[PDB]
Amino acid sequence: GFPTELKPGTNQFLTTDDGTSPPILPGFEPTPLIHIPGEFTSLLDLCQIETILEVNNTTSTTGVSRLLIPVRAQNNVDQLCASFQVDPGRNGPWQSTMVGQICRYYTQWSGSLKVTFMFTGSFMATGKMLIAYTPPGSAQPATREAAMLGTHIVWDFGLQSSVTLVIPWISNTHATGIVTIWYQTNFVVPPDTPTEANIIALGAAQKNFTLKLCKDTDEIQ
Amino acid sequence: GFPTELKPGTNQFLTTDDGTSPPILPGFEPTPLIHIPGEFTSLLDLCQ
Amino acid sequence: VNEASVEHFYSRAGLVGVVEVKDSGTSLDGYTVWPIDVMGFVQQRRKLELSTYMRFDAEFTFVSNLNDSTTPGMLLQYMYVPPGAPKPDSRKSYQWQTATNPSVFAKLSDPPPQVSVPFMSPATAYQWFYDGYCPNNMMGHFAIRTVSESTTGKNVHVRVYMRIKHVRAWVPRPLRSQAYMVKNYPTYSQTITNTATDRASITTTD
Amino acid sequence: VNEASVEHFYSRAGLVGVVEVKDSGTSLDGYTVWPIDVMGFVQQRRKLELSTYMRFDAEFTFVSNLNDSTTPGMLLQYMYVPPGAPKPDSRKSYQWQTATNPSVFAKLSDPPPQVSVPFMSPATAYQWFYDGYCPNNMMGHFAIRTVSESTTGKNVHVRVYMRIKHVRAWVPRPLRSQAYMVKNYPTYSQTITNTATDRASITTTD
Amino acid sequence: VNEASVEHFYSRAGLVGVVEVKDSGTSLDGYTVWPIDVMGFVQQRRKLELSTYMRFDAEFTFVSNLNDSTTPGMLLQYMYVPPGAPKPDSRKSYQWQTATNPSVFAKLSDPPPQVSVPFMSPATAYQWFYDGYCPNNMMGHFAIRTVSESTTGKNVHVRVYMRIKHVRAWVPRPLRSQAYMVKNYPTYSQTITNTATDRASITTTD
Amino acid sequence: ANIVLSYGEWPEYVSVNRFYTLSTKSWKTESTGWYWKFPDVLNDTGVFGQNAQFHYLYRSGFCMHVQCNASKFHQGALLVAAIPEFVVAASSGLYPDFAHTNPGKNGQEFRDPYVLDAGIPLSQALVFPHQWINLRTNNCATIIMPYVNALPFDSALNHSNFGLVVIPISPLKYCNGATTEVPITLTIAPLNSEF
Repeated sequence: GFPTELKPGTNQFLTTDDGTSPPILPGFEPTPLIHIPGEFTSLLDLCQIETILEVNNTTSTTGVSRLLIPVRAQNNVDQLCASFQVDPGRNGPWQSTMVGQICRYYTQWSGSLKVTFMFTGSFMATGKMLIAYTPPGSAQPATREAAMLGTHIVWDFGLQSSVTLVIPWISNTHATGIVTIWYQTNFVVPPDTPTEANIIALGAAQKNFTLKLCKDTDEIQ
Repeated sequence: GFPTELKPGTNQFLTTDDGTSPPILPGFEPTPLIHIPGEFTSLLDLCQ
Repeated sequence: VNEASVEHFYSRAGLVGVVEVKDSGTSLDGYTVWPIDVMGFVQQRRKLELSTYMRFDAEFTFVSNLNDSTTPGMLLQYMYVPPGAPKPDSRKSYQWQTATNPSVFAKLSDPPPQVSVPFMSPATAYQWFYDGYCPNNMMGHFAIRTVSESTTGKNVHVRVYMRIKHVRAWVPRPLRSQAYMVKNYPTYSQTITNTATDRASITTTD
Repeated sequence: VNEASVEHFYSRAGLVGVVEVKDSGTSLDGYTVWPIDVMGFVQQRRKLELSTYMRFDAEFTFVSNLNDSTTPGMLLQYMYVPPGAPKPDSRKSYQWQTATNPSVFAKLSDPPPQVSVPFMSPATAYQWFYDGYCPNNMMGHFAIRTVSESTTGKNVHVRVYMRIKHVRAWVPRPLRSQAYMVKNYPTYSQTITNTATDRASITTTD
Repeated sequence: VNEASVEHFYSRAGLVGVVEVKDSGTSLDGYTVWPIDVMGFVQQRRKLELSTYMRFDAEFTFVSNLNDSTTPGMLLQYMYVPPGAPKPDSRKSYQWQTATNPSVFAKLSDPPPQVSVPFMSPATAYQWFYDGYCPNNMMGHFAIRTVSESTTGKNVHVRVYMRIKHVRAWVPRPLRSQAYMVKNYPTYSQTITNTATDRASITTTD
Repeated sequence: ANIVLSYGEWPEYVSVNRFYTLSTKSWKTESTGWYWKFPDVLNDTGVFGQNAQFHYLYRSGFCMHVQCNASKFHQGALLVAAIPEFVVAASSGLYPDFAHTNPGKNGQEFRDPYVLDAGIPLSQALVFPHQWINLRTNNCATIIMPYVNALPFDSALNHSNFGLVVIPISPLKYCNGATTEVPITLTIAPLNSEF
């Protein structure tokens, strides 16, 4: 009522505040709304779309060639082919996907991920491959006989065209996993057929994923 | 109640605003109204 | 969660531009105009171009000060002109007194003025990309005058903050990897830069 | 729609006149009177003459300032005199102290004063056109004084804004195409001007 | 009783540090940063180390003044940066305009500003003792700037008060009898001092 | 087959509703891609061209199908995407000419596929209603597209609702003796058209 006394905090303007302001054009009416088909309301569900990953980030390779993994036939049976880390928010292969560009506007995240491989070769090409994942806080395997012990999955691209694996659970802030590709069996080819092929990486997120703190991004334009 | 704090927008005069002002002649009464025949209320019906 | 929302993504106040009215030295005038925009800074451009169609309201705040953080009690006038209307052109022109250009009066030593503006558009949403055939989405202007007869000799610095409410975004699109060059146009330089950092080999790591 | 209404057509604030009380130089006086009007500007004349009979209330706002947009703390007095009453004639005349001339007191450094006045008329409505046989519709006056003993030497500039509420218009009439010449009379010049722009031929267009 | 409570033991306001921004003499800068802490004074250290795990909220108050208890009307800016973010490094650097570093504006002649901050931690409680293998419990910083173009020549003294709400303590431990030497570490001197005063004999008293 | 409905909604409101087979494009080892503005690709052909150029207003949906014709000794992979409001930028007069902006029914070849000729990474052009073509799996792709627009009933000779884009990610390669160019064919079928 009438007997009021003012308290500390008066006459201050806080940017992170919401209140009431009078309208400047009373009586005006806006255009009626209609139904535009597409509509995204939650920002978190944009990370469920699977984009392509850039694992060929090596100097002397430019253009669109930095997106494919070359596999040959003369190569031996037991040796490494490619490897990359898991960190989305950090720099590297995960910089060309919608998970690793929306995780630069936040600070903390946790959950599981998803990687899908695809083979593009001739119809009459056969062979096998080995994919492994080393848990956080360990050493990269030196031979395929050691990567066979942990978590892995065999893949015969002569009978299947795409395979998928799921990381169990990761949580970083602001030492974090590794995945490797090994040869198991060579690459067989009939006469009058090319002896080259390529792979795609197709990274994505999962349904258990949260972001917890807002901050401005650093990769300006 | 008593513990109140003022907020931005204080002491400003906005032309396109409506509020309350005290009367200057309390107790005065105006002339009673009667029925003048013609009456236009909507401006849009003058275009017909 | 609530923090990973479109509603919370765009719900913050922030600077959009600084305006200074000069009445000293080689320039002796009392008025300054400013075309209101939403994409005057690069960071807000890359955050507002994750979508194509949007619809919202706006709230504006004005902070004004001298050149030495002093606040005397001189009077000032803020006027907003809707799109499709002439703008003032002199310290004491005729347009400063019109009943349809909403104006407000406040002093220099007072809590900052705060006003709200509705959704002004002849369509059902704003468009940042228009495939068909000086901001594109015209919204209005702000004319600021110091009410005085003769010159004053003191300059005034003004900042402005904008809050947006009731956001609605419809169709998404990827972000931008190339450097911005021109306003209102997506033209990019001829030296294409790779999106990802480089590495010595595909079988090496730290 | 709501925007195409008589209620919204006339519902806005706007300037009606500027008054300056001078107490410096060749003129050393402390008071100034102003006969309140509603048709002191051409634009409001053409908008108020779309009808013949009207009835409404009025709200008045006062903004006052020095000649350099400075607001010291000197005191001022605003007094309203109803029609049919003597008006002050000196800086410290007797009429400045009467219990029936509603007066108000306010300082120069404060939020602007705001007051309301009822519908003052001996008929049932105002008339802009009177076929029978210094405003015609007398409403009152406003006397403004600075409370002081001797002279001050500082001039004061005062503007006034009026809002009207509860409008009622009865019979319409066409607008005006000829230039205004005199107040309170519809006299027009002898060089009749055509209402429409000209064209080269009745069978041509652009 | 109610007075012998954990809730009332910690429920008071009190000084935590003094900050002075200098813009005169050999040092001409406009900004000053301060790492927020809770254990900057010995008495609050011995009262906060009766427990091991704690969880609470905080409320901060700012009182600012010149060097002669005078309060002119110059403007000032207070900004809080969350942990894991760059801090300003110049009078007019880029970080002074970001939409995610909550900032507030207030004048020098006004009631003191008052703000609240939530419980900021990646665990379920704060730890004063950590047996595993520049405050330890990082919470943020406070950057204070005077909004001006050039230098001012006037220094400003600022004090800060903190209130804590909704306290929760879990496991107790004995108090401290040795003198404090270093911050963030319990290192003690080599001359062990007895906890109790001395007496001439075990069979004597006064 | 594996038909994809863009955004999950059909438009839902004899002579002008029939299949239109466009010109065939040749795929080589060196190739960048092609694109087509879709409110205009048919602004010069059939009855639809006539009533679009005459009437002021226009609205419609579309259905598109892409076909390949190769053998089991060839290798490659393509990507087919649809982009609402596909604005084409110019590299460094700040003004692309008419040809790139409004190509005929034959379309325009991409200049810089990596940035999608608009400064767009092309590593993220999968949020759009896309589909894949692999030369060892299948040879077809179908897409439905409703009428997306802010203001209903817009022009047909001054607006471009969307665009269709085909890009080879993996390069074509073969062995000696084989044909050195697999053809690609595109067809359109207006659905729920109004004027």
